[PDB]
Amino acid sequence: MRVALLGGTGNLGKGLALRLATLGHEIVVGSRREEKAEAKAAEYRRIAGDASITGMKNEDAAEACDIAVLTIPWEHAIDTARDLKNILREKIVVSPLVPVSRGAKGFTYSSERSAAEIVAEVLESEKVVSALHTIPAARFANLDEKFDWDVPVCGDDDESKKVVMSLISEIDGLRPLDAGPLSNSRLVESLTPLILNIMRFNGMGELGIKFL
Amino acid sequence: MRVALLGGTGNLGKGLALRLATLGHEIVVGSRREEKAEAKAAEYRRIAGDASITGMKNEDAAEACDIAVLTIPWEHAIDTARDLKNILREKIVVSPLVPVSRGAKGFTYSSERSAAEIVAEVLESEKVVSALHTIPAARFANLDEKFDWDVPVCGDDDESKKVVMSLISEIDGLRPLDAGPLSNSRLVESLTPLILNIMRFNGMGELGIKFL
Ligand SMILES: [Mg+2]
Ligand code: NA
Ligand code: NA
Repeated sequence: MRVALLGGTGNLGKGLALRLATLGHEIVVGSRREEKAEAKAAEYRRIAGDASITGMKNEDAAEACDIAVLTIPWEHAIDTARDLKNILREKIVVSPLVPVSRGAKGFTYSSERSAAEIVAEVLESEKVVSALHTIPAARFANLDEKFDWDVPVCGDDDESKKVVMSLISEIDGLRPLDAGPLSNSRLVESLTPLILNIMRFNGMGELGIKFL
Repeated sequence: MRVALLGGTGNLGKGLALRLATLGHEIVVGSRREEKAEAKAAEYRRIAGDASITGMKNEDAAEACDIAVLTIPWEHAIDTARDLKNILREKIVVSPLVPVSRGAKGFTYSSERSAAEIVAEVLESEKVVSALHTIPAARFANLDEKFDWDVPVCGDDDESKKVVMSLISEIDGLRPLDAGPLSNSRLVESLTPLILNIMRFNGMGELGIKFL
C-alpha cells in the first residue's frame, strides 16, 4: 500500500520509511517544503537501496496515499491536520502524537483530551487510528538493531484499525495490540511521558514496552 | 524487615507474603478481625514452609510494621487510610491502588488526582510510595509462575522510595524502576486500565509490563 509520512524527516519517519519500503510498500515522505522532502527521500533510498521512497509537499503526499502517518511534532500537528482536512478526511490517518511537557519534576501528560481525539475532531474524521507512540525512534531507525516491542492501537473504525494493525505486524519486532475505541487513546499516549520519566530517573536510554 | 499487608487476604497480598517471607522478611497479614487474619497467615505459612507470616487486626499489623502495603480494593481505600491515619503517617506506606471505571467502551482512569496522592493527603504523610499496580495478582500468587516484570515506583521521599525499591528488587522476576515524584503516580496507575483494555480487546489473560 501507499504510506505518506507527513513531516517524515525525523527518526520515526525514517524508521517507518526504511522498514516499510523494504517490505514493498510505496512510501511518500512529506514535508512543508518539497525540496526538503525530496532530499530526505533521496537519503532514505541510499540507506534502503532499491525501494520506493519518494518526497513531496505534505499536501501532495496526503493526496497520493492510502494511509497518512502524522510524524510531525505535536506543537504543529493541529495546524497541519487542519490544512489537510479536505484531503485527509477520507483517508486512514495514524496518530503517534503525544501531548507531553518537560518539567522540573519530570514529564507530564499535558492535555485534558488526547492528541488522537483532538485530531479526529479537527479532521471531522471517523478513520483516525492512534498508534506507534512508544517506538524508540533512534533504535527503530537503525537497521542493525533488533527489538521486541508491543504497539497498542486505538480507533473507532474496525476496518481502519485492522488495516493499520496488519501493516504494523509486517515489521519484524512489532506486535500490535488492540486497545479499544479512540476514547482510550489518552491511556496509550500516556505511556510516552511515563517512559520519559523512567529514562530520566534511572539514567536509561530509549525504551519500548512489552505486555506479558 | 517487617511488612504489613493490610487487607492482604487476596492474591496480591498472597504473592507478596509468600515471596517476601521466603526471603526472610517478617510478614503480617492484616484483616478487620484478628482471628481471620490469623487463619489466612496460617494458610500462607503452609505454602511457604518455615517462614514468618503472622496474622493481626489491620490496626495492629500497621502498628507492628515498618512498611504497610495497601492491598485493599480502591472502593474503601481512602476510608481505610483515614481510619488508620495516626498509625500509618509514621510508617512507609505503599499504594498499588488505581481508580478504574469499567464501561461500554472499555476501562478508564476514574480520578482527576491519583490514588497515591489522595492517600498521602488523607494521611498527611510524606512517606507514601506508589508501587506494584501492574502485578497480575493470580499469576504472582503462584510460586511456579515464570514472569519478568518491571515495577515503576513513585514517591517524594527519597529514603522511603529507596527502601521500597530495594525490597521489590529482592523478588526474582521484578525490577523496580524510579518514575519520579508522587506527581507522576497518575502515569503509573494509568497502566492498569490500559492493560485491562488490552486484555478485553485482544482476548488476553492478565499481563504485566516490561520496558526494553
Ligand atoms: Mg538471587
Ligand atoms: Na510483527
Ligand atoms: Na528482582
